[PDB]
Amino acid sequence: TQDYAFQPGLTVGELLKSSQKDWQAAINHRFVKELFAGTIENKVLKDYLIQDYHFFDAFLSMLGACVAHADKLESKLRFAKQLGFLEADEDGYFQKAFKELKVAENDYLEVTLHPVTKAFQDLMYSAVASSDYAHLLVMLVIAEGLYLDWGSKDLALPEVYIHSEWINLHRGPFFAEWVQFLVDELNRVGKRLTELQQRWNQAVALELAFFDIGY
Amino acid sequence: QDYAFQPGLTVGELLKSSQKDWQAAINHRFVKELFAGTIENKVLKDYLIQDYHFFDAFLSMLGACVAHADKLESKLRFAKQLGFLEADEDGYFQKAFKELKVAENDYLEVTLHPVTKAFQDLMYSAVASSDYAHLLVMLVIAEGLYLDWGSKDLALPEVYIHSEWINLHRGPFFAEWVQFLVDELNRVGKREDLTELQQRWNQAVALELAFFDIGY
Ligand SMILES: [Mg+2]
Repeated sequence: TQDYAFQPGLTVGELLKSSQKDWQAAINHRFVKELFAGTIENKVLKDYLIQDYHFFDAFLSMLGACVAHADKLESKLRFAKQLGFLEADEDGYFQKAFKELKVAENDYLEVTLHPVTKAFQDLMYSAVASSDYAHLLVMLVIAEGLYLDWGSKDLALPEVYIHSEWINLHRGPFFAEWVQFLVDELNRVGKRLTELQQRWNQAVALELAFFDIGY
Repeated sequence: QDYAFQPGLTVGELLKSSQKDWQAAINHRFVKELFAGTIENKVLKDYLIQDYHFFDAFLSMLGACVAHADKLESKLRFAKQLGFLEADEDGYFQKAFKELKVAENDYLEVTLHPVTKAFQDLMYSAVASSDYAHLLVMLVIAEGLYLDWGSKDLALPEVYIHSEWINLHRGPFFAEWVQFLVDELNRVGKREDLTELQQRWNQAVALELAFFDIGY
């Protein structure tokens, strides 16, 4: 009975039941509230974005592994489209945000990885190493679906670019239809759930933990 | 031998042993007839149907490079090319199949030519290796050999289905992409398994040559 910004369907609907407390805590996190308000401190957003750019590095790799291992050309093409979008608009945002926050290249590329970032990369790269489209989709449905869920909150957008654009990259019809594609794909291939569910639960917990990094 | 790209050290070495096949491929009847606008619809159709299955595995290799490259800047460049391919190259295939009256089932659900199958096996073994250098061998050949014929000093043909296949493998954007792939193979290749990279390299050039015979 929990409503989400996407339509979970069968397998994703099942997977979601065990992660509800963490999922709701993540989308209602102080980070999200302060980002929408425009009140989030620069030092908090900066620390989050530096770590998130390392998440982004592994996230790109998971998308690439889906192009590599998906079973349908139509699906490979959709991942390819998303990769093009991410290189233009999302990497463009990171570059602009780092410039605004006065972070030199070496200080966003050559970083101490927070333990949560390290845990996430390990889990993301084990999905890559599995060469298993369903394991990759678990990670991606969570990363993108949970971000759509907070991104689509009914709160007025903040004024400053570094705030509004991070919301906008995770909101609106294009991103919503992308998330529904990922969900549809996990439902298609998932109807296989113990190891998928254990991965799912851990990844939702890490999404929640990630929002505390900057605080 | 001159090439449309700058081979550098490792790629320059790898090219030595595939020269006969490389030169035969870039001067193949297919290329000649495509530039001249004389290629028969049947020939181009049969090539494109098989090449769309090459394209399927080709996308997968680019994806595997996003997965396994050692630098974020490189991952991003592969991501940018994947976006280009989904828009402009898949767009061309769809338009070409419409023009050539090939229904979706008749380009998706078809008999793979023995050369197409051999190429897919070699491409998927590069994916399975998770080894950026092996993937780059395949891509430097696929893209660099196509730049080499695409950049011939000839005016483009009149008809869209001819000109656009050349266009997709010609010009500064594609040339810079090829040079990026060559630069990356030189960077990561400079390897205790040069023999194995060479074996893969020679076989892929041979299959590029054989692929042009499919439509004939
Ligand atoms: Mg607001």
